[PDB]
Amino acid sequence: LTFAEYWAQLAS
Amino acid sequence: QIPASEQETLVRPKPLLLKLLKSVGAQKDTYTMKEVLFYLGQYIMTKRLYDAAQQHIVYCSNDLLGDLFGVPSFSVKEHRKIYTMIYRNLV
Ligand SMILES: *CCn1nnc2c1-c1cc(N(C)C)ccc1-c1nnn(CC*)c1-c1cc([N+](C)(C)C)ccc1-2
Repeated sequence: LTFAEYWAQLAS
Repeated sequence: QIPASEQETLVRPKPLLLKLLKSVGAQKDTYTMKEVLFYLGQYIMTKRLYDAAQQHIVYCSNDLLGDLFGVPSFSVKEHRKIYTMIYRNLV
């Protein structure tokens, strides 16, 4: 994954 | 995951953390944990503190983020770890 993709998981 | 109730808990960041949050556009003095994470992520994106090959790996030894979190590095996969490092920078 990209950094953004990993970080986005914190949003859920 | 991390419980939704914890995600929308209201917190007040210490001055250094707050400075970091506002530097990427945050305007408030108190935030939910989710909001804090949102702006924190922006900070990391802009400074590209992640590893190019494995982008869940964050290197922050030479950054103010490292001073705050008190670690040379951490994994984005480790959500609870991240929450804890935040909880240690709250008023
Ligand atoms: C890979 C980065 N990314 N992926 N999905 C979203 C984001 C995102 C992008 C940016 N910039 C490019 C500056 C900033 C912040 C985010 C972001 N960080 N966390 N989240 C959700 C936990 C996002 C995000 C939010 C949303 N909305 C607001 C629609 C819920 C969409 C996409 C991303």
